Amino acid sequence: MDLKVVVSLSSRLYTDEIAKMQQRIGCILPLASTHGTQNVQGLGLGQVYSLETVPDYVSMYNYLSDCTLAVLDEVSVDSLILTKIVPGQTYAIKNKYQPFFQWHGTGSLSVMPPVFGREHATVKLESNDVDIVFPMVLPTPIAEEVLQKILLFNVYSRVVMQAPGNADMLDVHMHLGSVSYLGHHYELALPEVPGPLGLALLDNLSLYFCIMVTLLPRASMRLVRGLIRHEHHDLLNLFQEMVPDEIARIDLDDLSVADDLSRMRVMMTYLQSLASLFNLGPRLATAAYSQETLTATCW
Amino acid sequence: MKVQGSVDRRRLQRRIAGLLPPPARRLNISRGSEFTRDVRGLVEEHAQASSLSAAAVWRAGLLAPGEVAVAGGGSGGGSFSWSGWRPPVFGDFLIHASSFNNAEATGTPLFQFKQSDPFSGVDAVFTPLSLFILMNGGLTRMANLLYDSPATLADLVPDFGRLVADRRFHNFITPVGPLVENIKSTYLNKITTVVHGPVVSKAIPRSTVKVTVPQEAFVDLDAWLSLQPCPADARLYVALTYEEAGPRFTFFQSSRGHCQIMNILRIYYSPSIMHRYAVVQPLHIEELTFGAVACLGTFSATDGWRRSAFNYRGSSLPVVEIDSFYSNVSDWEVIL
Amino acid sequence: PTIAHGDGRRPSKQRTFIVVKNCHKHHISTEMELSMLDLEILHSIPETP
Repeated sequence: MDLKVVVSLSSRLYTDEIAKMQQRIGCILPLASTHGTQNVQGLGLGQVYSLETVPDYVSMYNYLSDCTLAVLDEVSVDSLILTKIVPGQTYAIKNKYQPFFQWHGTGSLSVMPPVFGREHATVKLESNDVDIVFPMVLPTPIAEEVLQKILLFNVYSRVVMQAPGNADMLDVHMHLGSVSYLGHHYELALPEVPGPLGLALLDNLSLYFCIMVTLLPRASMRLVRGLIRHEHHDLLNLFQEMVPDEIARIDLDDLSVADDLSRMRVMMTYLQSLASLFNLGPRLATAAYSQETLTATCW
Repeated sequence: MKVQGSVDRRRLQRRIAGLLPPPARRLNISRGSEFTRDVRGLVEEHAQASSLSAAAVWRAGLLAPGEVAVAGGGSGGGSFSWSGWRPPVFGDFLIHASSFNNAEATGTPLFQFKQSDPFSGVDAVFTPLSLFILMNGGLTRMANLLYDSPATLADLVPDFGRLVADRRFHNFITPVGPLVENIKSTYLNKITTVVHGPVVSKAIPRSTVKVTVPQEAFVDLDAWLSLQPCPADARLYVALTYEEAGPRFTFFQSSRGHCQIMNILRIYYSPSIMHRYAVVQPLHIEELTFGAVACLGTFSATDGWRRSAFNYRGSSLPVVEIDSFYSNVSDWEVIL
Repeated sequence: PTIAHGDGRRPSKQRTFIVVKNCHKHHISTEMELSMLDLEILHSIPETP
């Protein structure tokens, strides 16, 4: 059909803002609305990644999951010109993202919210008093490790200050710093983990995960015991051995039914949410590549 | 005397009427007329195989603004689509002449394992019988007839024993899809396949290739399980399994639904799972993973199965064929 | 240009190169000297032989 949007800007653009902008003439962008006439508002992620309010990872994933993505194609001060990304077609995307990861033919690119420093994901347009923020695009296997390692870095870095003698930060850094993949080694730039809670964009997700893991074994056994009938899964009775002696010791009588069901329900909510998160909802396949051209045929 | 104040209907009616025409469908035929031209117009699919001359290029219309060639090469308006027609995307493979047997069936889909050498320029692909070769009167005879000296394959992945014990063999391997064209050379063969689209032949002489799987591996999930309706699409899967014999590769096909398919899988594997996990070896951490599944695409149902007997070196092989398959590869899912 | 091949090798599409060459500028100087007595008697009409 026709797929294109021209976004007008308020004022003209300063020079070193135009060249800086040109440097990303092949990357992806999260839109606001599906119309061929839009302001600059709702085009990056600062709409949900501003500097005033605290960044929430989950708040950004809940927006990337349900939005429209597009590719830049022309940038010339007075207006930008992009093209939507709707299924049923093949687009051509040019890899340029400051923390750089070498792509391979026949992979599956995953758009993940920026976890690295802000300057490697954002571009400011001060002529218009607007920052545009770009989502991070990694090959699915890589993101699979980069999201677990950073999250465990959060945990360790918090608990070591909470309790000194639990571990050594040096065991944390040399372990989690490097991520290696497919005959390639990559070195993470870690976010230095500021102390107080809530001001870590991973703090919320770490809370979700840890509360889930603290609540799991209490409800697991109860759910196991209640199930058994004359006719049930053989495999259930089988795995009923696997659980440690410790958990099978827990007595359901001690917990009150109100609190018990509270744990049950909140834990199930946390599971249903968290497991969905890991799937890396916006994911797109790769068919071809060029290392010298930085071109990937994706869809 | 009114000084023009905007774009006018001219240059607008032209653009819009050409943008306008909708596809024809539901033409009425009368047994009196019984045949017409517009009937043919509805009929023709407009295949694109242009034949190398300048004027013929345009006549075929392979030179057309739309990704699909349109009639006459963009002169007419068109129908802005063809029932969601997406030209199949193709994958170009360069395979060592030893790993792949040229006499293989063309319908057979392919699998490539991820090699981990710096800047790998030659890759190693695997077909079902080949994977059966690696992981070690039935298949075995026909396989050993097709592939000899399995070390010629085993040296491709110098990590096989490590991955089978590490239960990570499933995650590396990516399927691609069915075979399309084949050129045979002494050193490195030229092979090309298709991913994410209708399975089709690219040869100038037209041929309709149908995906094939040998009968020992393929297991119809809906066959052995038995109101229920029959929908249009029927989906095919691969499943990898680490049994105490070894990694054992099979197949699965049904329309029953994903959440349902994972469940039927458990009841299917349960007795095998029991002895696998039983007294023989208790278990560590990584070892717990047992198998993995993937979705292989859509195949119109009620078409069902024919069984084609493949011939090689004076021996018969029983093989099932599924027609008009549409390639759509999905990722891997643990089953336990 | 390119060549057609039988292998499945990734095909190089149409290519094209653009190169720019620029100029260089060069300077030359010299100095000569003359006395004032010499330059002055170029101005005056001579009286005697």
